[PDB]
Amino acid sequence: MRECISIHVGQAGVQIGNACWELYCLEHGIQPDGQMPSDKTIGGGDDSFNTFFSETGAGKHVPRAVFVDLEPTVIDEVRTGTYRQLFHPEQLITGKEDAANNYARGHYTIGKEIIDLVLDRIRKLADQCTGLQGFLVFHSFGGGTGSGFTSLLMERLSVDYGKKSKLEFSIYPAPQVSTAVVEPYNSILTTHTTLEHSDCAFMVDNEAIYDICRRNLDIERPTYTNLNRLISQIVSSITASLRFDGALNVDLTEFQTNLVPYPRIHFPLATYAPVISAEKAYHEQLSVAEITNACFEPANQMVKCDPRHGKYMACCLLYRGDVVPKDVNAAIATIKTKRSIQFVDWCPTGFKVGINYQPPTVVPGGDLAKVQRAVCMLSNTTAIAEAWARLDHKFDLMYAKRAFVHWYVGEGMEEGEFSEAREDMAALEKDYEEVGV
Amino acid sequence: MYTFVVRDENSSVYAEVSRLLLATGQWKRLRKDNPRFNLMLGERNRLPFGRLGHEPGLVQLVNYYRGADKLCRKASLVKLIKTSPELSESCTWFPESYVIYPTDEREVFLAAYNRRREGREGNVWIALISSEASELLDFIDEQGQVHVIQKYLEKPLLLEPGHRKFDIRSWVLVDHLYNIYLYREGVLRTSSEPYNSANFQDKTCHLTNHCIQKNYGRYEEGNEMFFEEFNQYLMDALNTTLENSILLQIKHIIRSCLMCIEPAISTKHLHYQSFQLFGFDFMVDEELKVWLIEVNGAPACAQKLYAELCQGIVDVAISSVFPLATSIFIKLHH
Amino acid sequence: MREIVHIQAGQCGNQIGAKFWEVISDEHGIDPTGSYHGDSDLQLERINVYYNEATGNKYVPRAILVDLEPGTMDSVRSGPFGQIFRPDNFVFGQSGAGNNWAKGHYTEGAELVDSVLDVVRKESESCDCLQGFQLTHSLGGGTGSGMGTLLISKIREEYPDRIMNTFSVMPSPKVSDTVVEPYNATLSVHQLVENTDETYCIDNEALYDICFRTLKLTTPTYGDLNHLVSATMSGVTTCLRFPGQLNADLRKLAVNMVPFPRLHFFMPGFAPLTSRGSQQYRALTVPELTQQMFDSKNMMAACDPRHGRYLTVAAIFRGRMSMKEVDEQMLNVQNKNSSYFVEWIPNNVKTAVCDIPPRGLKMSATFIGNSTAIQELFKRISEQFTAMFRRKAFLHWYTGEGMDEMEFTEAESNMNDLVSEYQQYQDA
Amino acid sequence: MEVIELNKCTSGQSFEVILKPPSDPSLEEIQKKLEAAEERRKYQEAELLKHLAEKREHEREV
Ligand SMILES: Nc1nc2c(ncn2[C@@H]2O[C@H](COP(=O)(O)OP(=O)(O)OP(=O)(O)O)[C@@H](O)[C@H]2O)c(=O)[nH]1
Ligand SMILES: Nc1ncnc2c1ncn2[C@@H]1O[C@H](COP(=O)(O)OP(=O)(O)CP(=O)(O)O)[C@@H](O)[C@H]1O
Ligand SMILES: Nc1nc2c(ncn2[C@@H]2O[C@H](COP(=O)(O)OP(=O)(O)O)[C@@H](O)[C@H]2O)c(=O)[nH]1
Ligand SMILES: COc1ccc(CCc2cc(OC)c(OC)c(OC)c2)cc1O
Ligand SMILES: [Ca+2]
Ligand SMILES: [Mg+2]
Ligand SMILES: [Mg+2]
Repeated sequence: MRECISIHVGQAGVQIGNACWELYCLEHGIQPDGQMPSDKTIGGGDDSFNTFFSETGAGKHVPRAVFVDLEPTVIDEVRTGTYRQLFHPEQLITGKEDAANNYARGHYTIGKEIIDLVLDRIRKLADQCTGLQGFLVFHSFGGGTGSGFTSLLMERLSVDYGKKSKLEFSIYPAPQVSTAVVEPYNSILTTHTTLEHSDCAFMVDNEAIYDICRRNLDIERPTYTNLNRLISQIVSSITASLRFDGALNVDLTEFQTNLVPYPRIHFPLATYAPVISAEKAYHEQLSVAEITNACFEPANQMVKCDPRHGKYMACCLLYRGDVVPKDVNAAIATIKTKRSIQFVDWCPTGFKVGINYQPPTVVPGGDLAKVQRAVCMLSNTTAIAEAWARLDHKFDLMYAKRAFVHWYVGEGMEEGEFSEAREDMAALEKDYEEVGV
Repeated sequence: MYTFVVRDENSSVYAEVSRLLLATGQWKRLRKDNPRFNLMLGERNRLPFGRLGHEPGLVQLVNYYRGADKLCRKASLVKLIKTSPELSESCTWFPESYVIYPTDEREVFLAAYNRRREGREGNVWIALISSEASELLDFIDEQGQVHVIQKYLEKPLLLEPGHRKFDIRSWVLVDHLYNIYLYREGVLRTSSEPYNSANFQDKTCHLTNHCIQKNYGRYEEGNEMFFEEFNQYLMDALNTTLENSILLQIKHIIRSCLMCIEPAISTKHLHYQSFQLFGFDFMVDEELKVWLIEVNGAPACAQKLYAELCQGIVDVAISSVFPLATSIFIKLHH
Repeated sequence: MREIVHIQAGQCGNQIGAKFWEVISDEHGIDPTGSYHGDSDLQLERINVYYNEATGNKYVPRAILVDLEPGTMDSVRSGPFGQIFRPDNFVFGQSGAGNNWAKGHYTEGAELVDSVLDVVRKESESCDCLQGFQLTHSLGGGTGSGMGTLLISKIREEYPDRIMNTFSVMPSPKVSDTVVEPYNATLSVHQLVENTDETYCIDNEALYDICFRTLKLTTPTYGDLNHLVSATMSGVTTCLRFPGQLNADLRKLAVNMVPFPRLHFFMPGFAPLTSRGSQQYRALTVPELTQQMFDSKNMMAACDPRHGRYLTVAAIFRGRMSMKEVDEQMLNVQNKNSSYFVEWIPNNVKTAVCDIPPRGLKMSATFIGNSTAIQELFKRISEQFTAMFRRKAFLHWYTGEGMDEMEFTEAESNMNDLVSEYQQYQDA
Repeated sequence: MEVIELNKCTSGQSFEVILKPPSDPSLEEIQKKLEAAEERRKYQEAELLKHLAEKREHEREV
């Protein structure tokens, strides 16, 4: 067994972390106080769930997580919330004044003052690990902490843990639930600085999740709580292979092997189905064929784009619930003849499939209905580059007038970093264009 | 109001379309780079499809289908017909074609060119026109542009008086629902000099474009014969109608082509919607068989029909999504 | 960043400042003695931003009251909520500035500024994390204008990494104390352009026209004008004072509102516009709020928004209403008038909703616009300034206090520059 | 068409289906960039305090 440490940075990462660890506790039968009656080996073990939980002599199962925010408002709600007993006080790290939506302020001004404290608290969990394999980092692209501090942390982890895999869960900025007009700036800057330091990154466009909540959950104006519970389902699907018995995606290195053949193109598209409202009084359960086919409708993707106009480099199907291989292959054969699924010539046309028999768990009183079977598809398609184009155009529009650039220079950043980061994004878009057309 | 942008200035079709929209009093034009639009009349090439459908509070429509180029490029149109089971190789309405690159299907093309020589039958091809293969291969590598080698229709239908050749142009509007609307008015783009069975360099009687001609204008105004006259000629000359002898095949070809690509380009469940106007170019041999020559993704209309067609585009494609306050189209059902 | 230090200087500053503390104290449920007799905990969640907590469950405004003339300050202590202020925070001189900017900035005010800075330092030391300062003041007199900018320069010296926000009342011949007001305003604007991060331009020309043209007040008083100011001031601080999704602070506002450091002069707006006493019975609908707040008739700066372009906009809706309908109504306005918003700043209109409505209204909306049409205000001041300065009229009042004509020419040119900088982005 | 490497267990099973075959900076460099930015901040704030110093001189002169 090899442990994984989760790092949650800024508001978006912290609040998504709460939703994920809440979901993990329900999934593994861990109570809010940390007790796990089904664990018969008290105070230790090397089970699959020990990848995410360490154990105390008193039987407490404690997340291998560190929460970091440059301001204390959000993490304080963890410190006082329903799951306060779960974490150890040293894993919740707060400053007093945040990054003010400024990448440079999070990276240079305030980050430099707190980076060493965080790395020491991270080192505290790593010393508790017999086989630490790497980290899962949750953050927003848009926030000053989510963008600026994360990139600083990511560069350091490469120095202190050069041998460990680093996975990202990244919240892509959307105007519908956005926080700042400068979010395109922070996105390009953080992507450029983090790119060499991430092995695999799952982007979640707040636009996609917002519309899924409106369209399928029947929620007029989704809250962060609505969005986060849905995101946590997708994260739990993606991480289930690390926490449960199984043959597919059992270590972080396997995410790179299975999903990322090129290092820079390491942003797999996630598609999840079915999303069903709890309020819906009558529901017809969807079959393996229906939910698998749903994996190729853009309206179900974490990022809105058109895979039909790109090429695939890898594709994993992660089912949970009542699914057998026979039904999966029958669905795949049907879908293959009817949809536009082009792989690149130097990769095989094939799906890696994993099935967990336990159906997805839903938070009591949440908005997601219990379903008999669900699937999360992770495909590495060039079509996700559409999100880079969308983001880079907004960056170009403001930067042509140097709008807001003074707020970054004022924090010690040179204007040249804007164009370096943008040129890297220009290179990234060109990389996707080669592989894709 | 509704809003729209104009990003293709050289488009005569949508220059009229935008003009008509303004005249309603319910459509406001914006600048190229203003993103808060309801409708985009986008650029012919590198149109930014990845930026559409991400404006909250805006239903966005564009006048092009992403992926439609695979039907509107000669090299890709051949590839699509050979490789799509829905079309087959035994496709009976497309001339034998082979992709040839300037440096691929050159060994495949010459092996069938021997069957045309060992059988000693008609062996003329088009790329310019020649009866010997290696004559224009010297001209294909001469340009450094991927060319298509196509068997030329040696026995075309010829109109009298004149013993002339022609090509039929059909305008097809596909809306956001992927309904296929054939404009009821077509155009014959006629040759004015008589067709010579052995004057391949004489391009005026072999290539029937409106530019090459402009005896130009002798038999009909602008080398354009519309369906009223051509139908009458077929009645008098051949004892048949335009519908029976030609138009059934044309609607079959249009339906077949657009059904083949529908799964690849349909915007049924997309975050943005598409429509597009197509121009299909057809040939008619002497036994009244219709052949598909090319599909135009950015077609220009005929001068007499601009007003009616452009009003139809606004009718069925644009107002169908953005309402306000007989049909000229034949719905090709499926 | 949680604590804000409030400073009100001179007559105008102290009167609108006192009215502000009356209004938000009522909203947070604090009585004149300093005791909380409210009912919702939302009133207390961010009460620390403006109030220090005192012995015996008493909340004390973090406010410093400054005047060179003892008069208005006595009016405050005897005013309705005057008891709540910390007595040591009253810092007053004896002679007054006489509507002379030079006396406030260079001679009379310089003598008192240090005593104000000591009170500022004492309030800052009690701060867990001071986020910045807000000043209320007029630009047409001498104390709030001349001494007010002197304090701002001094505070930036001692707190260079803190945000400076001002509520600056603009002089108007329609409400005019003296002929030298364009001189005082032009000298103050020169300071505000360099030493504040956010300035709300409260124009007495607009406050009068609203009272006369819209509210049907034939001869409006300062009391009628300040009713509009306190409602706007309550609105623009809603997000600082209440628990929200945003969790807003002065720095995030400056970052997102100000694309270029000098262009930080905001045009505020309010809807619905109401006169004192006369109550409202018909609540506005979300479409009505949106249309009114963007209407020039509701702008607190006498500028036509259709003569410029919005660089950024911040709008705060208060009351129980459909947040979906607000989103559809804001999207409606930007989409039907996209020509008046710059296309090179994506998503430049931000909207927040607060459950708690202000007193007397069930639905209300406050508008903060960074528009290039604000140059109309500066051009108005510049024309009045030049009309006198070309004849060096009334200048002896200032050369007698040590000022040189050169200092007037420089202030003139900087405000003209600010004017031309706004025009640069209006056409871009 | 071809199903391979099928593994089973009590929790579930995994496999692979093939439809067609195919055809870092150091610690020193980080600490130097973080402190080059701080120097740029010190210089900008020193320039501010120098400008504010000139203003105080002018206030004395008037
Ligand atoms: N899905 C989701 N997105 C969030 C959530 N909270 C914030 N965001 C997104 O994060 C972006 C802003 O970054 P934040 O994480 O809020 O800011 P930060 O990381 O705390 O850094 P600071 O600016 O210093 O506060 C916005 O685009 C939001 O859409 C959340 O709870 N769920
Ligand atoms: N295989 C073939 N047999 C007979 N005639 C042919 C032919 N291929 C092309 N032609 C003739 O050549 C002319 C031009 O062919 P083509 O359609 O490729 O040119 P083009 O694409 O410039 C016309 P458009 O203006 O619609 O784009 C047609 O009018 C047609 O009559
Ligand atoms: N809106 C408003 N404006 C005021 C008020 N008092 C003064 N003013 C304006 O401020 C200018 C006079 O400045 P004043 O505050 O009296 O000078 P100070 O006391 O030395 O700061 C004039 O242009 C007035 O129009 C007030 O109570 N409300
Ligand atoms: C496009 O412009 C933006 C502007 C402001 C913000 C955030 C800060 C912020 C918003 C407020 O909402 C109106 C507000 O209320 C007045 C506030 O006050 C402190 C602060 C984001 C933006 O993207
Ligand atoms: Ca155990
Ligand atoms: Mg934050
Ligand atoms: Mg006065």
